[PDB]
Amino acid sequence: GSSGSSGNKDNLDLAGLTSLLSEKIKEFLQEKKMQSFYQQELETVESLQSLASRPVTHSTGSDQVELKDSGTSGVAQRVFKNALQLLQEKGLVFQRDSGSDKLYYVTTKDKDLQSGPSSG
Repeated sequence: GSSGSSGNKDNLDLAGLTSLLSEKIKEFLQEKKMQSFYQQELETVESLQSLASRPVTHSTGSDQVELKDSGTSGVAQRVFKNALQLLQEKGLVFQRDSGSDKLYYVTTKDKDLQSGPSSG
C-alpha cells in the first residue's frame, strides 16, 4: 500500500523531460533491434520527437545559435543529444570515438567496450 506522490513543485524540465527521452531511445533500440545508430536517426522517430519536442519550462525567443533551420527542432537536438548522453551514463549506449556527431553504440544486451579507459 503506502502513500505515494512523486514530485511536489516541478513542471518537468529540459533535463527532466530529457532523462525520459533517453529511455525512449534505449527502448527504440530494443524496438528496431539494432546494435548501432545515430541520434539523428532517432530524430526522425516521431514517437521520439514527440518527446524531444515536448514542452518544458521554457519562455524565450528560441536560441538561434549554430542552427540551420527555423521551425522547432533545435531544442530537441538538445534533448536528444542529452538523451543519448544519459544512456551513456546508465550504460545503455556508449561512444568510442568522441564527437557530438558520432555513432551511438547501444548495449542491446551484448558485449561492449570496457570502462577502464587507461590514460598512462
